[PDB]
Order: sequence, then C-alpha cells, then structure tokens
Amino acid sequence: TQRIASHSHVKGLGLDESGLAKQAASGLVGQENAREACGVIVELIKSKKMAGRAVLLAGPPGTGKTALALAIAQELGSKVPFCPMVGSEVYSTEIKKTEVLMENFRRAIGLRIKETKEVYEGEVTELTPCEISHVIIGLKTAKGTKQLKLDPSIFESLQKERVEAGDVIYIEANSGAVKRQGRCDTYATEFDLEAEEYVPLPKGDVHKKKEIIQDVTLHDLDVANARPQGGQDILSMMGQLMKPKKTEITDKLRGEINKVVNKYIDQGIAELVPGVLFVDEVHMLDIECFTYLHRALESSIAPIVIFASNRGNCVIRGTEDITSPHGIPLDLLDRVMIIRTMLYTPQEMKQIIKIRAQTEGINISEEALNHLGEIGTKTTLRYSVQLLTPANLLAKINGKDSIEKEHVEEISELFYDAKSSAKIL
Amino acid sequence: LLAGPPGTGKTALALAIAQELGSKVPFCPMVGSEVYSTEIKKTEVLMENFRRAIGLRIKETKEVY
Amino acid sequence: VRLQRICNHPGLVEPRHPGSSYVAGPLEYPSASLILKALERDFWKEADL
Amino acid sequence: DVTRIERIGAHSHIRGLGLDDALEPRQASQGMVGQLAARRAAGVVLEMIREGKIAGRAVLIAGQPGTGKTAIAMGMAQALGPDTPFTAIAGSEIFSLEMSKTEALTQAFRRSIGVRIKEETEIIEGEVVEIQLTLKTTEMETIYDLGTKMIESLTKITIDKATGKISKQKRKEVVHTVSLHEIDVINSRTQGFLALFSGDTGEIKSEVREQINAKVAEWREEGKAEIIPGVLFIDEVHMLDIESFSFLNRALESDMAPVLIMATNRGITRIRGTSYQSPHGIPIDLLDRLLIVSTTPYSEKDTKQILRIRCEEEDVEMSEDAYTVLTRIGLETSLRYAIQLITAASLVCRKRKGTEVQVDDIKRVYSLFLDESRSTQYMKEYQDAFLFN
Amino acid sequence: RIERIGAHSHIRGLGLDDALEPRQASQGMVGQLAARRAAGVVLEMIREGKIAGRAVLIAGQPGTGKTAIAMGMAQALGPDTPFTAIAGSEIFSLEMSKTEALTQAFRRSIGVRIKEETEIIEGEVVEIQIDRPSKVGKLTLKTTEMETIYDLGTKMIESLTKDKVQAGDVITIDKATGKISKLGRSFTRARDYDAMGSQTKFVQCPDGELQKRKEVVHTVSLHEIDVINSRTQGFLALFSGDTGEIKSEVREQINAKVAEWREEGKAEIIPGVLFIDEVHMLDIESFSFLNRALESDMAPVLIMATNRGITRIRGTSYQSPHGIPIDLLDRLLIVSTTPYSEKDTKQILRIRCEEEDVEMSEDAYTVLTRIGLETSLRYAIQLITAASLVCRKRKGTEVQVDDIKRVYSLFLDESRSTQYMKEYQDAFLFN
Ligand SMILES: Nc1ncnc2c1ncn2[C@@H]1O[C@H](COP(=O)(O)OP(=O)(O)OP(O)(O)=S)[C@@H](O)[C@H]1O
Ligand SMILES: Nc1ncnc2c1ncn2[C@@H]1O[C@H](COP(=O)(O)OP(=O)(O)OP(O)(O)=S)[C@@H](O)[C@H]1O
Ligand SMILES: Nc1ncnc2c1ncn2[C@@H]1O[C@H](COP(=O)(O)OP(=O)(O)OP(O)(O)=S)[C@@H](O)[C@H]1O
Ligand SMILES: Nc1ncnc2c1ncn2[C@@H]1O[C@H](COP(=O)(O)OP(=O)(O)OP(O)(O)=S)[C@@H](O)[C@H]1O
Repeated sequence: TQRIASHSHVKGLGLDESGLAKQAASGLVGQENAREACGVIVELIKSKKMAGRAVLLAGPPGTGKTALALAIAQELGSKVPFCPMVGSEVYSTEIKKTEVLMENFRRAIGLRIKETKEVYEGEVTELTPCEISHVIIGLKTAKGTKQLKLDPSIFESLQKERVEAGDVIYIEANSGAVKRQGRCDTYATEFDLEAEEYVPLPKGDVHKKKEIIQDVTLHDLDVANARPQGGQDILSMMGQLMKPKKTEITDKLRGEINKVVNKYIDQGIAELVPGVLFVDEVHMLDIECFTYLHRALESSIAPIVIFASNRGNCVIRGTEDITSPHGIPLDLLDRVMIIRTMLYTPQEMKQIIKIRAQTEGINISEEALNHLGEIGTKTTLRYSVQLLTPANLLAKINGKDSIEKEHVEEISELFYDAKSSAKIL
Repeated sequence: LLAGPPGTGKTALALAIAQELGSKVPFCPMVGSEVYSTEIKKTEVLMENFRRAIGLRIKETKEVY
Repeated sequence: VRLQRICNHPGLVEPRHPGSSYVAGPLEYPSASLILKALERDFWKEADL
Repeated sequence: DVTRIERIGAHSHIRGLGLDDALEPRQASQGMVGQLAARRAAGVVLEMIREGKIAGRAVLIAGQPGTGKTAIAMGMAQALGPDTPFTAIAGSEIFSLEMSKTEALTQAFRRSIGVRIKEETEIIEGEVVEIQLTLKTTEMETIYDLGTKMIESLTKITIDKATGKISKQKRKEVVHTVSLHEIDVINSRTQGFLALFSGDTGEIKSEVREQINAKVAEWREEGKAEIIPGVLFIDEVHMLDIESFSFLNRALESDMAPVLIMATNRGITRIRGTSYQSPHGIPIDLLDRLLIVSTTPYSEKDTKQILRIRCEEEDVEMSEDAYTVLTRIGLETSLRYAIQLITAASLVCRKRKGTEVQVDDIKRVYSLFLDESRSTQYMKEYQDAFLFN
Repeated sequence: RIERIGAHSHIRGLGLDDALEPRQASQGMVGQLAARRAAGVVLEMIREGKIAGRAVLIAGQPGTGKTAIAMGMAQALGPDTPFTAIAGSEIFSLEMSKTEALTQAFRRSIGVRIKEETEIIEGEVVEIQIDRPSKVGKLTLKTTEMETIYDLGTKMIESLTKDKVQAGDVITIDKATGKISKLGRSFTRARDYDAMGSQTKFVQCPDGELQKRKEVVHTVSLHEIDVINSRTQGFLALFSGDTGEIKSEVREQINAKVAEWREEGKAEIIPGVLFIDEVHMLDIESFSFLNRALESDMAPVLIMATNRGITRIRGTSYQSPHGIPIDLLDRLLIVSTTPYSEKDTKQILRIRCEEEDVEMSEDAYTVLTRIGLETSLRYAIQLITAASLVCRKRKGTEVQVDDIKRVYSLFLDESRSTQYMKEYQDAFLFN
C-alpha cells in the first residue's frame, strides 16, 4: 500500500465556506489564523490574474509551515502546478543559481495545449522509395488499405525501426515518430518458432486525427527549445551526443516562447494555468538569490511564490555580517506578505498525535496518548509522532494490537530527543 | 604606470598615445578585471593579451584569375 | 449494457492511449542577411597565412 | 476573461513617464504619480537616449526602498518603445558559471546596441496551381524559365526572383534590428544562433568582437546599417563586485556603449568583494561617471493616488474610508504592503459576496498578513523558539 | 578472497532474539544492549517499509560502536533490501551539487521490484537443420518428458546461427524476443565432436514442458531508472558516475510511473536504508535539504552516525549538539552508545581474535583488555594482529603477555606518541 510520509495526513486547509478555519479538519488542527490566510492565498492563486505575489510563512520549527504549503497544494489540486523547492537546490554545479530560480519560476506556470495528433497505423503492405524524396508505404487496417507518400524523414525512421512488410507500425506525423510494435497476427501461423512478436492489425482508420490536451509548463518549452530533440538533420543529431548539461536559458528564448504561448492563447488552443512555487528553507538562499528575486517577482509572468523560514535573526548567507529578521533581506521582506505560525498547546499536539496515529494505522490507548502528549510537551511535537511507529512495533512484539503506556515508556527510554542528547553531550 | 587621482587623464593619455601611433601599431586595451575568466587561467589571459599587442604585417602579391 | 461492457473489459468504455510528447514548431529566428556576411572580410585584403 | 502570459505585475500600471512636451511631469499620468524631479530627470535622460548621439552615459536612480526607482525604469522602458533596445538585468545575473562577470557585462552592453538593416526582397507570386513555369493572377500572367530541380518540392507558395529561394505582389522591404550580441553569437560558431536561446555562448572572443565592431562601422559608413543605441538597466546594482564596477568604468567609454541606468536603495555600505565603504555600494570612481537622480519618499496624497492607480489596474473598487485606512497603513508600514493588501482585501470582499472593498476587509487582511515590523516584533516575543538568533 | 578481515568482519548481525532483546554476545556482537535493541526496532521498521523518510542518529563517544551497529543492521537486513552506506564527505562532488548527490543517495536506497511474465522454451537440442541458399530450418528439442520439432522462421534461424547452437546444447528461447541462452551441454549428446575442441562439463536435460511461461522478478533502484531515462545512453553513467544534475521533471516522471506500475501490479517498492557515516561532515545546506528530502513517500530510512558533541555546524558559525542543526535533530531519533566495561572489552577482543584466528593466553587477554581500557579498544584490536605476527616470528602458537608488551613497545597509541612529541616539540613542524 501507499507509504506514509510526514505530511500524508494533510488533505486541505479545513476551511468552511466563509473561509474561517475549522478547529480540526482536513488533517490540520490549530493554526487557524495561518490557515485562513492560506485560504486567502488559495483564492489568490485561483483568481489567476496576479503575478509575482510572494508570501512568507514565519514561525519556529514544528509549527506546520510546510504542512500549510502542502495543504495549499491539496486545495489547488493536481491541475495547478505546485513546484516544491528548497533553498539549497539553487547551488547547482551546472547553471547559476539565478537560472535555477528562473527555471523553477517557469515550471510553476502550466499550459494545457490542445493538439491535433496525426496517426498512421497499419500493416505495411509495401514500402517503395523514390530517389530519396519519397517513400510510398501501404498501410492495412480492418477498415481498409491506403498507400501514402511520406517524407524522407519518416522513411529513414522506418529504416531505424526496421519495418519491412507485414509489420504493424504506428507513425505520428507531427513528431515523425515510427513505432514497430510487431508483425501482423496473420503471420503467426507461418512457423512453429519465429523470433518476433505478433500483434493484431489495427482496427481503426489508417489516418486518424485526434485532439488531445497536453499538460506542459513554460520550463518544458524553454528546455525543449534550448536543447532541441526534434529534427533529423545530422548537425542536431551530433549535438544530441553531448552530455545533456543544463544551460543558462536566455531571456530571448523565454520571450519568444512567451510570444508563442500568447499566440496559442489567442487561437484558443491553449489555456494558462499559473501555479505556485514553494521555496522551503528560503533562508538558504544567499544575498544574490534574494536580490534576483526582487526582479523575478516584478515580472508580469511570475507565479505565486511561497517562502518558509524558521530562523529568528540569522545572518543573511553571503553577507557575512548582515542580520535580517528571517535570514531574509529587509528589501525582500517588503515585497512579501508574512503569515505567522504559532506554537502548539498541549491539546493541539495531542490532536496532531492522534491524527498521525490514525494515518499510520496505529491503535493507541488513552493512557498512551496522554503520556505521549506529556512527552511532546517536554521534548517536541516531532519527537512524539516519531515514537508511534516503534511503539506499535513493540506492541506487536508483545502481541497486543494497541500501544499501551509501557510500550511508550520503553521506546522513550530506548531513543532520545535533541535536548536529552545535548544534556549527555 | 600612469599614477594619479581619478579623472586626471590617465586613460585619455593612453588613448592619445594610441592615436599618435595610429592603427598601424596594435593597441590592445584591457581592464584588470578581464583576467578573471571561467575558461582559462589569469596567466593565460595575460599571455594572450601580450600576444595580441605584437602585430605582424604580411606582404603578398596576390594573383587571381 | 454499459455495465456489461465494463465487466467485459474497461478498455471498451475508455481505452488506454499512447503517451505522446507535444511537438512544438521550430522557433523561427529572423535576422538580416548582412549579419551572416559579417567576418567575411574583403578578398584582396586577406593574405595567405 | 482569458489569462494571457502577461498578467498584473508590480509595474503593470506604468505606461510611461507622464511628461509634457516641455518634459514637465504631470502630477498623475501614464500610471505614474509624484516623483516630479526624478521623472523630469528620467525624461531628459530619455531624450538623450532617443537622440542617441552621446555614448556610454550612466545614470543612477537612488532613494529609499519603495520610492519608485524600478517604476521610473519601467516607465522609461515603456516610453522608449519596442524598437530601441532596452536590456534589463539584475546585478545578480552577471554571476554565471558559463562566463565571467566581465563577459556577462560585455554581453549585456552588446545586447543594448542594435543595428538596423533594411533589405529589398522580390515577391510577385500569387494564384497558381498549374505545373510546368507559367503564372496567372487577377492582374498578372507571366512565364518563367527554369534550369534546376527545386521545382519538385515546390510542386507540393512564392519564390525569390534573384536566387530562386523557394518558400510556401511586389518587391517589398523588410527591416531587421539586430543587437551586437546577436551578431557576434551568430558568427562565433557554425550554428551559434542557437546559443542566443540556450545561453551556451561561453565567452565570445575579443577578436570576433573587434571584427564585428569594425564591420558594423563599415556598414554605418556605407549606409547599409544604422546604429540604434539602447539602454542597459541594471537593477540592484549593489550586487556587483569591485571587479564588475571597474569593468563598467571603461566599458562605458566605447562609442558602442549604451546608456546605463542603475538602481540602488542603500546608503554608505560595503562594496562587494572589498572591505571598503562607499556611498551606494558603488566605488567613488564609478559614481564619478554617474548622474544621480534621487527619489523622494511619497506624501500622503501621492500614496493615495498610487493606491488608486493600482486599484484600477487590478480592477478593485474600494470605499473612500478604505482608501484612507490603506493610505495610513502604507505610510505606517510600506507602500508595497498596502499594494498587496489591495488584492488580498479584494479576495476577502469576494468571499463575502461583496462588490466594494470596505474598511472591515482591510482590517481583516491586516490581521491575516503581517508587515516586516509586526512580524519582527512577534519574533522578538518568541525569540528563543526561532533558530540561530 | 577479495573480502579480507575488515574492522567489522565479525559483525554478522544485531544478535537479537524474537523479542528484540539483545543477547550479551551473539552474531559477533557484544554489549551495547540498549543501542542494539533500538537498532532492532529500527530494523523492524525498515522491514515493514510502511513509514517513509525516517531518520535515526547513532550518537556516542569514539570507538563505542556506532559503525558496528550500522554494519550489523546491514547484515541483518540482508542483500535484498537496498543498503547504501556513504560518508558525509562523499556528497562533495565536482560532477554535481550536494543536493543532487543526496537525492542520488536517497534514490539508490529505494528498490523497484519488477515482475514480468516471460514465456521461454527450454530444451535439449537433439537436432538442428538449417537450409541456406531466405533460410529454412528445423529444430527438435526435448525435455525428459516430450520432444517437439520446430519449423524455424528467418529471425529464429538468425538467432540460432548467431548463438551457434548444436545438438547436445541445453538452450532457452524467449518467445517474445527470440533470445537464445544456452545453459551448457547435455547429458545425452554431451561429448561433441572428434575434432580439436576442448574439455567437457555437462548439465542435465530440462524436465517438463518445453514452454513453461514462468514469472521473473527484476530489481532496480530509483537512481538506476533516473540515470537510464535521463541521457539516451545514460546507462554507462551508472558505472562512471557521470550523471550531472538529473532533471527534477525526469524524477517526477519516474515517481509517477513507478506509482502507476505499483497500482497495475508490475512493480513493488522496496524501501531501503541510507547510512551517512560521519554526518557531521555535511554542511548546513545539506542538512536543510535532508529536512525536506525526508518528507517524500519515496524516501528511505536514514541512519546517521557522529561522535561530535557541541560542535560547529559546517558552513556556519553556529554551535549545535552533534554538528547537526536543531531542526534536523528534531526530525530524528537518537540512539546513544555507552562506553565499554572491562568484560565487554575482553569479549570483543576474544571475538576479534576468533575472527583473525589468533590463539592467545588468558594473561594476554587481561593485559590487552587493560591496554584497551587505558588507550582505546581499536588500538588493542590492532595489537591483536601485531602480537600474532610477533608470536609467529618467535615460532610460537599462543600469543603471550610478552608478545603483547613487545607490540605495545613497537607501536604507539595517540597518548604516548603525543607525549614523546611533546618532549621534542621543537623538532616537529608548525606546532
Ligand atoms: N496544524 C497542524 N495540523 C496537523 N499537522 C501539523 C500541523 N502543524 C504541523 N503538522 C505536522 O507535524 C509534522 C511537523 O511539521 P512540518 O510542517 O513537517 O515541519 P515544520 O515545522 O512545518 O517545518 P518548518 O519550516 O521548520 S515550520 C508534519 O508531519 C506536519 O504535517
Ligand atoms: N588633460 C586632459 N585634457 C582634456 N581632456 C581630458 C584631460 N584629462 C582627462 N580628460 C577627459 O576628462 C574625462 C575624465 O578623464 P579620463 O581620462 O576618463 O580619466 P583618467 O584620468 O584617464 O583615468 P582615471 O579617472 O584617473 S582612473 C575624459 O572624458 C577624458 O577624455
Ligand atoms: N538614496 C538614498 N537616500 C536616502 N536614504 C537612503 C538611500 N539609500 C538608502 N537609504 C537609507 O538606507 C536605509 C537602508 O537601506 P537598505 O538598502 O535597505 O540597506 P542598506 O542601506 O545597505 O543599509 P545596511 O544596514 O548598511 S546593509 C534605508 O532605510 C534608508 O533610510
Ligand atoms: N557489539 C559491539 N558493539 C560495538 N562495537 C563492537 C561490538 N563488538 C565488537 N565491536 C568492536 O567494534 C569495532 C569497530 O570499530 P569501533 O570504532 O570500535 O566501533 P565502530 O563500530 O567503528 O563505531 P565508531 O564510529 O568507531 S564509535 C570492532 O573492531 C570491534 O572490536
């Protein structure tokens, strides 16, 4: 079955119709103010007309900032691009961190493009070339037989796939892609033992045109056009042998792709679904990255950006002495809306522990739940929810189907939290 | 070395020297920041700029049909 | 009838389709023909090096 | 409505500098309010750019954060139009693994100078379906000789009369403005024009740059090309190194140098790469070459007018009391914070099934979202819980 | 042979009973009762593979046995579950970023179990006739139970000709691809020709039907799928390590397709263990990435070992308990290893002696355990081999106290070397 992760319990922000946060709903308890603000931001993303708007989730560790970001993602649904990111990911060996930030900005903007797909599929009845401007290929389906004049590119892809006759092939005219999916079924009976696989002949038309919606991001278009993989000319073929490094895509390519996308939007063949970029541990970005974000958020194309930071007066990385509130420069803090996450009361921690127990399929007695809540008050919320699985394992070893207080005590003694460990250090 | 406060005509004097020599003599202008390259070492950049400050003039009687 | 079709095979009600890439037309970059004639240099000024 | 790639960004309301013909700035016009002195200076700088006679002039827009320096730059870009090159970068973008800071600045400089070339083509063709070639058109009928095989593809349109180029009714003329960077990237490799998109250009050599400068000067003399000098905008120029600034010093002294606009929002600070303190994070030798335009903090009525312009840009109607409350907030916290409160309060009113932003909506958004000062205070109150203080 | 007696060669497992209770000395594993019990609980959690992205830290003084606990966990886990062990210094590459290296380590620790239904024909070749001018041919194969004559198509004829099949070969043929794999030469035909040839070793004739279908399980790691799917001949980068910054979208596609395979009965996910030894060598950026790399459902169990206490976090001036930032420390459970008593030290020395196959007297054991308590356990463990060699040079069979003292005098520990250095401090450079 599905593996249980640290956020598997969050299914939404748990807000009612008016946007007010239910005390406990959709796997979230407490943080009602932050959840309501995140609902407002969800409405902002769904409104779809504002670009480059940034929010900052500020609060000590354990307060649920990443949980709230993933709750926003759940609220939006899989349709809207949610790009998760960590501040440590900008430091790439191939491209400048500004390029990484721009790429993440571009893949948080999604496109749904309706494309007409031209398909030729059938049994190859004949394959006659003409000097090499032509290939006359006959294709047979259940509906009938047709012979088609195809480009040298499609012929030479057919030679790549090694289709001779009686072979069932699938040609996509748009991409010039040929698939030899086997030999026809009528030739299975030829031999007792033959070294190929037989497929029934296609039952549709030889020439089929199909309208399909493709989900792509602006980054997909940028990368495809900066590392072209279509086209069969020798020059591009020999460039395909290069190590596929990430390149610092220029603003000109992005502007050209913007023009193309605008044309598609005008033609009605595409719809823009701008999403959200989630940069967790934004404090890891250095001063250069923040100062670039200054410009990247002014763009009319930018997505909604969510930052999360748990640092209190950290030095800005790269500055070596400049202390800013959240490890973030003040000039960037002037561009963001700060959502603050507060610490949890013992009761909220107990509710969260019960929710995590339910998600991990663990039965915990009331005594055990109270003891674990007491431990979490003493140690941390994260420590307590981690004890649940080992405690359940010990309970199964004892042959009981529930976590009693003794199992929690045993696991508490076996393992330590940061405070106990620091004490013994 | 042309040493003096900013704006005292050092670059102007170097360009005046270039003018007094004419385009016949190769004048390679450079900034000290240009030695820092991601492709070659600073020593190679300096050596190359030394290379291109020495000019060679080739005389050929070019016949064509 | 629909339920019987689903019971026989779900591919009767919704087929599994091939997964395809989006073919984007090549980007046309326009520029003047005089740009390519840069670096040409005049014949009768190029010696034999 | 259909969402286009271009949406409501920070500076979408700015359509240009709201300047009279005498360059005197209108109080509010073309989406810009206030900054009369700075707008006038930007207008005279823009006239300098349009004239395009003096090369390598540098202007610095200085002021407190949120005083509209980037807004003035975007207004200048909108006034300049799409035919003159306007290259916008951030000071951070020159720190590349592909190229040195010097090379990044050189490319940015050569992306701002454009060479305009107009060509006469030959196109007469039209309504023809027959095969050999004779052509017929509503007003024309012609015959053409041919002694090559290109017609096979042409069978299954219009042709060039000179070279016979084939492609799917008079000579017609085409204008192409190409930047110097485009010229030297196209001519750096066999297929170097691809690097204009992939960025895999990697330190174009000084030899080819010199040759291309010479050829462009030759074209200018011969009348085949004219130079369209542009403007390079470096936002957050304080991110540059001392090496980058020293390069900018002498990069601006070429006759092929664009007009340089720089923006910075810091006082006397450390120059990156050094321990020295300089007025703008910029060495004094570069400031020596700069004309500095200072932006004044906005007054109450200027702030309210900016909020009005931003509201009508975002298509949100607010009450007058909401406008006064939001202006007080902006004067108390920041202009950007109020600008964002506008959108958030429109959303809150929308959830309410309302049509006009009220004071209660602004209060609710003020509660939900914090400014830097309030968040910093709440942080000070929980100082121990946060990491690495 | 290529595996010699390593430092942890004696560690065959955690030495726990069915109650996860540690036996004093079991599976080459002495003492560390509480730490071993915790390791057993973590091992059970790994076996269940139900909860993703779990982090455990083994913390203790040097020489208390954190790496031994990790090796025992690896041995008890078995070859089937992925177990990637790295040092924190290994993520500092010139090929890729630290985050990329950590992602690759994470995806090496997840295993994908792909079961496919093949249809092979396996038999003994008793006849093969190939006619060549399209080629014609006939092939007769037999098991112990049946014999069948196959009329060969051109593709199958080509496959057989490439694989040079004769009578007496035991071969398996894949019905889909026609791949010929020959398992040897058979009992009946066996010997082959009366020509040059070579020696002979024979296999058995297969039993049952020629066509036997059968289901085979193929195991890969997520990293292998990423590398193969990234570079069109990126497979050779699985050996050269030449995969620079695999794209995030490629990995998302891999994850989605693996989940799809799991839903459709093709793939089974085997969550493994990533063991970062000397995790204090990671910098703050790496720890920040680790924080969020553990939130994914495709995240292994993470074991970390560190002997630091109240130390600077690399890349920062901050002091934290284990050289690990407190936010990552709140994400993990801490297993503390206690120092060793006299009898635990003696038992470990006996186990190492048995592993190295050295007999030594009980007086030697007393002296060496005293030395280990005074100097360190590792130094005594090395004195084991040194003294065995000295005894063999002496032509003895049992290592006596005199050999132990001889090797104590020959080889120094840190304390005595540091003292002798302190005496001649001026002679050493850059003091
Ligand atoms: N209000 C909440 N309701 C339910 N689960 C929560 C809540 N807040 C936090 N959690 C969860 O408790 C665990 C710890 O919270 P995380 O969000 O993973 O860490 P974090 O503290 O948000 O990270 P930061 O950036 O340091 S605040 C995760 O399993 C979260 O899903
Ligand atoms: N003696 C001079 N006569 C005429 N023009 C001059 C003279 N000295 C400088 N200039 C000009 O005044 C301006 C400033 O002088 P520059 O030559 O640019 O500075 P520099 O002294 O050459 O180099 P710096 O600033 O000392 S690092 C330039 O436009 C020069 O051409
Ligand atoms: N052009 C300017 N005119 C007037 N005041 C300015 C100007 N630029 C900066 N300041 C002042 O400098 C303050 C801080 O500027 P920032 O750019 O945010 O950081 P900073 O100026 O570099 O200061 P630090 O602490 O040395 S990094 C502003 O709040 C202003 O008061
Ligand atoms: N049950 C055990 N637990 C721990 N160590 C043991 C155990 N049995 C034997 N050892 C010793 O552990 C040694 C491994 O090196 P040690 O440094 O002493 O411990 P370690 O496993 O490497 O952990 P660290 O990181 O060094 S504290 C072996 O040479 C054994 O002598």
